[PDB]
Amino acid sequence: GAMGASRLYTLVLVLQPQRVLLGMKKRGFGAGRWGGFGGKVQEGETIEDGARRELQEESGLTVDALHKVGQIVFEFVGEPELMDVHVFCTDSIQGTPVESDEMRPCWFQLDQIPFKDMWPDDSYWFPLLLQKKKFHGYFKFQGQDTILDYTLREVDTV
Ligand SMILES: Nc1nccc(-c2ccccc2)n1
Ligand SMILES: Nc1nccc(-c2ccccc2)n1
Repeated sequence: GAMGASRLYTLVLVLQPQRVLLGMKKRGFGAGRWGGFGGKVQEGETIEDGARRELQEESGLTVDALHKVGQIVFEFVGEPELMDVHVFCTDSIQGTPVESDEMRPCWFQLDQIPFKDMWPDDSYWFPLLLQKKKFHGYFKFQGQDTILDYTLREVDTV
């Protein structure tokens, strides 16, 4: 049948030449895991403006520009609505990261990416982001730990 309907999300990775900024989610879905900054796109809001807003809300940072790097669709067994996640990166940040209600930030050196405490899917697509390759992916999860199916492809244009 038809693909499930999806909710539009953004995900932002602050990626500098030697380090990446990650936030530990403090509560709720995905609590305890390190990852990028993001959330739901709002009505009338462009995707990139939503990405800027979520980054500012969750880390306090503003950015000059955001670069589109990928798109990932997430499906969770038992929930028919998908997450349609537009992934961005930036390397020019203004301000300092601050702990928010949602996220506790730390910088990680790029030879210390904490995959064991990140979402399982990050092990597959984060290496492509680091190579400056654009990608489309899909991950079907049972709960928060188990991947039942995934697809991933490098693309020329996100
Ligand atoms: N790495 C990962 N894995 C599963 C889900 C997500 C997600 C990110 C931003 C917003 C909503 C979901 N991210
Ligand atoms: N807590 C939870 N569990 C499973 C799925 C979801 C979901 C959230 C937003 C959009 C699509 C799915 N949320």
